[PDB]
Amino acid sequence: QVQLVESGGGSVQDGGSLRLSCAASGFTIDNRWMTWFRQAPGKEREGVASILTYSGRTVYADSGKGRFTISQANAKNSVYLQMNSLKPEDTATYYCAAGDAYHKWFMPSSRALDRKEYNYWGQGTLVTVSS
Amino acid sequence: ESQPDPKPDELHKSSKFTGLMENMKVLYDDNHVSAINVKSIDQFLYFDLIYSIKDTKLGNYDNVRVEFKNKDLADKYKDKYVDVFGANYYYQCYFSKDKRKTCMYGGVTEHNGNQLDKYRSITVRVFEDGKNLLSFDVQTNKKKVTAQELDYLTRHYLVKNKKLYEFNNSPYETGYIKFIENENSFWYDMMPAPGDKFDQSKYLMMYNDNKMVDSKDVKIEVYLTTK
Repeated sequence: QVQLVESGGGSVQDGGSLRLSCAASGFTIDNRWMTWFRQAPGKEREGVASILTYSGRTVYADSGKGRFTISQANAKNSVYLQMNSLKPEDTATYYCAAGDAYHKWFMPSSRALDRKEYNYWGQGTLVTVSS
Repeated sequence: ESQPDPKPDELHKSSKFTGLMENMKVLYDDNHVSAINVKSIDQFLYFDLIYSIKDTKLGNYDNVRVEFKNKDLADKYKDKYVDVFGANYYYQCYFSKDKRKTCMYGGVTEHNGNQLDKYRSITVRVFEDGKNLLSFDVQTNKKKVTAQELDYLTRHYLVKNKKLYEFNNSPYETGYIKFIENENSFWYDMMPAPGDKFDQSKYLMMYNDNKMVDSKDVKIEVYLTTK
């Protein structure tokens, strides 16, 4: 069975930086969209960044634009989210999700940040940002 | 017969395609159908044939649904030992109205009497913006070989060596592969039609005529242009 374990969260001050990791097991990072979401308490899960592992193509939500970077390390079977210029608004539990691996096909980028598309989610890591 | 070379503005431009180039690229990536000396074991519709071909990695057998432009082609190859070689797909692969059930078009040659004891070289001449900088050979053991098979070997080579369908790093705007046999020639547009979507099934249906060439006679020219 598929498992996703996130790490690298923590408690920081306005302007700080963190690096999130997601270790996948039970499947390879290959040939699918891998995606970072976040969820404030009482709000819905929203997409922040995605990378198509086949090609390293990337999609970013407006909230992380110019601040966050998503990346992969195929050898480690992991993806990462570099988070810079954090702000109190970014305080959320951050989740790594694995897109489905279609055979010789990849779903359009327009749907990469939609939570409904994803069947595999990690526990999440908390990020807190002091004002 | 013969076919006019592409008129100006006829060729698909990648700049005008806003979908995933990845979905064109996978078709000419490593994975493909190549089976030797096999016979159809079933059929879904009158214009197709179903083969059972072994997966060496997993040990099981996969089914390949080969689709032709008509019944005559299916009828021709039905109870025949053949070679099957082609760019397969899954997305809109139907066995009814899924790794073990792939689809493709054309790519079929009679096995017996089509084998050379010694392989033939066919040189590809790649032109970039009018300049034959690259040439390379593809070698076949078939006397008559599908244009599909040659097209595949050609593009695979280019995908790996020249970044052909790298969404970000491909230098190319325009691309056609031209097959020449004696004075007669035909060509395929290597670039996806404009807009935001690309249909694997529809693109590949251009091979469903099962077009064959002679491997001693055919010349291949690829004409690319840069942005």
